[PDB]
Amino acid sequence: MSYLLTSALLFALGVYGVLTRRTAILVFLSIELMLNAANLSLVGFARAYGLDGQVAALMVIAVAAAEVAVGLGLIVAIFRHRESTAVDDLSELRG
Amino acid sequence: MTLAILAVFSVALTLLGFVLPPQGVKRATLLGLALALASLLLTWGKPFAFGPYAVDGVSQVFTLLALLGALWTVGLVRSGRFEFYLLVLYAALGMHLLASTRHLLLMLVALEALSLPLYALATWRRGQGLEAALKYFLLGALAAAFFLYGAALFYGATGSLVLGAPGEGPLYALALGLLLVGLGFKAALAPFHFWTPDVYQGSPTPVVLFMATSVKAAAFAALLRVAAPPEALALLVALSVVVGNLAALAQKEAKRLLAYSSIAHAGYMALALYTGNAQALGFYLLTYVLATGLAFAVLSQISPDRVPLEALRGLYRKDPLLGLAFLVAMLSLLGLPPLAGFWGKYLAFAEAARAGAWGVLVLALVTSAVSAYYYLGLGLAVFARPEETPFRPGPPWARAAVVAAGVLLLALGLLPGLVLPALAAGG
Amino acid sequence: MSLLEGLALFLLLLSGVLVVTLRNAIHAALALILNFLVLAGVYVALDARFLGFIQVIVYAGAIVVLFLFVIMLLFAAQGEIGFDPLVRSRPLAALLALGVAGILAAGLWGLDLAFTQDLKGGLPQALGPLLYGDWLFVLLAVGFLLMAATVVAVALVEPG
Amino acid sequence: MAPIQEYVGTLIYVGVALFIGVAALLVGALLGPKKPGRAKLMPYESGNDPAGEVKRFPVHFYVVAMLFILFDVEVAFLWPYAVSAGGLGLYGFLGVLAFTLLLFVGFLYEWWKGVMR
Amino acid sequence: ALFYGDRGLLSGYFGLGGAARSLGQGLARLQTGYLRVYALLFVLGALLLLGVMR
Repeated sequence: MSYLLTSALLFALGVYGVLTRRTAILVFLSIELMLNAANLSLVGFARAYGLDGQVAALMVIAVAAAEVAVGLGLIVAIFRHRESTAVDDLSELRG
Repeated sequence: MTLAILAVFSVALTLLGFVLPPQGVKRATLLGLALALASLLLTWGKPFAFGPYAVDGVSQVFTLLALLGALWTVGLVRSGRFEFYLLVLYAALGMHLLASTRHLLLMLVALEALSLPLYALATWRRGQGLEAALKYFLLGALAAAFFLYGAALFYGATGSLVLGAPGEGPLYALALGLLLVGLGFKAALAPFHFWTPDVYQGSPTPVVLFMATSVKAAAFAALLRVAAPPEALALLVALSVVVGNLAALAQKEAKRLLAYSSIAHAGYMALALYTGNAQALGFYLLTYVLATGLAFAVLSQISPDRVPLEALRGLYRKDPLLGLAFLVAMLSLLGLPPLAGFWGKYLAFAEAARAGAWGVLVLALVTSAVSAYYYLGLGLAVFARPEETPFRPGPPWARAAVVAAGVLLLALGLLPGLVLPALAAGG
Repeated sequence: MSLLEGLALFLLLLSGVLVVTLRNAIHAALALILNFLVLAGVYVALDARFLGFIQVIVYAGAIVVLFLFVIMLLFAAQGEIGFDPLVRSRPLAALLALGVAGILAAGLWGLDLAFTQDLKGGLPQALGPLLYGDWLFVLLAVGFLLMAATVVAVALVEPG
Repeated sequence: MAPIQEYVGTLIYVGVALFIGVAALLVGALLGPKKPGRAKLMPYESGNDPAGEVKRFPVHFYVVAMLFILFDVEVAFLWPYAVSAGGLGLYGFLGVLAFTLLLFVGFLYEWWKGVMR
Repeated sequence: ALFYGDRGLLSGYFGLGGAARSLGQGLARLQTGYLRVYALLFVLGALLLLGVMR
């Protein structure tokens, strides 16, 4: 029970991350922590309901990894000709 | 078997694209989709499970639509770099899988399979189109994260990763909601709508076509299999239908107009979900896809880059057929018999009342009368004076296509009693 | 258990705090590596060993290297660039953040389960039959996802 | 299961290695002459500045890094197969080939396009 | 007097039309274009749902 509670806390921290940060790369970094909060939960219950939550986790990791790759690729490709890497100053779409 | 053609084609084409010049990959991919559509038809109403992959009645209807939308968008594109055909193919596969599963881990993987190639397709490199991409991606990765977190709490509450396990007290209640967030966002039920106005505006028109039909279909596909509470729904629908129709008055640019509209439309479909019927919701989405598909085609033929309200004016002068097509489309989305759009609505509303949920249903109806403001704002604008704005005529190909679409709309308007028999649950 | 257990879970939370606080990107990421190590330990501790080793290999060795290479390529001389009209947003951020822990807490509190069911340490021995068993489609789905990831990723960066 | 004892034994080991590491560094650190900074501010080559300003670096490094993650995910999955592989039989092997060719398709895209661009 | 009255009423109905515009633009400036804002509104929203849900 302790661990599974901890995962929810670790989720909470991640949300605080996503809203606070003002650098694009660090937003994305925070997301990755959230994804691991999940994977822990998934294992925690895996001890209860046996074995499939392991395999679950492994697949989840892979999805995360894939989503890392494309996202960081994008972050790079957007700002590879300016270097004010704030996540605001995209104000140009609004009407 | 439909999966069979897509997957195979996808891999094969990957390498093939080096040999052929860019047009050959467009010719190829266009073909591929058409074959995938064929393969659906000849097995209509017969179901094949293999465990994970799971062909149902539902799947069949919603991927029928999704492939349609995808054919159209691949059609118009001419631009270089073999990928701007290739990726649309991929994404389609992703949606095929998405509908055709119930098992959550697969469902996540499928969501990424469809969402990834979409982020990249958001760039013809127009400066806006990087911003667009970025917003969608960052917000997307958050909703993704919720859907993953939701699944993990679900596994706790039932002891399965299949959807349709029993359920109980608080955790299962919670869990069932957090799955709704991810799926919800992809189809844009307010409040999760936020990206849909910016991204539709920023992204280049043909791409947006694909997104505004197919992605919404697919996302909804998966949404239906969730047992979504009648309470959750009441929130979602209300906010979607309210924010949708009210906010839409404020805008004066085509893409954004249709964007806010498609928050309202997500709301209207979401009524069907109360009891949940893919006869009702099936019908709805057919009328919605065709009409939006038609409408957005026309917008590509104007410019591939954002057009203000005025540009739509005078469409009847320049071409009569197109002027009528686009007209019919606009009324169909307003819901106004005896165009099919009314029937699509009517079936949905009927399921809301059948399950009994009144307050919501009233709001929905009131604000759909509101909707007539901006829809006539387009739909009539057609007949007024032309002004100086682009209007390249586009192919003979497409002209035939658009007019076909508009005829399929009004045909089912007078004759809905053709399709409804076989969009059924067991078929 | 709560003697040793307490320390390790404390470390996990602490490490979490750091990666969302620290105002230099690298220090942040580096803390996060310490996070995922601890977490790797916590995997091992819960009768799930294989997953532990994959946690380090993939998440802390692969993923984060990709993070770091990006943060070097373009600098990151402050992890909080922008003093911006949204500076007001710090207390509202902290407010909602608390909310999401509360609602999740509710769902998870008072839970009753079993912890009896023995995974068997989750060694790859016992994972083989499932993985290439009933999940074999999901695996291939994963595999397709990766292929798409590659194709996309290249096309984004290098105009191909 | 298998002994949790031996995982502990790793932790011990790590504690030893780290200790001897830090010990060596702390001896070295504390002993030595000093002359306060005023010109050891400077780095290699030409007085101050080692070479101009470079601001940006190529995508080369991104590509290499990105490859490694996706294919590392591959390897991760191929370990369970490596272990039980008489139990999974012939159907096993077909599972493996399918997966492998999929990641190999990935490979061929990045190979025919390039790792210097 | 009644004639002018009838005019008056009609402009009062237009008034409600104007109300809908007013209301309408109330939500539209909320699409600010700042990214961090949308993230904040998101989480608020997602909490709202999760609060409701029971």
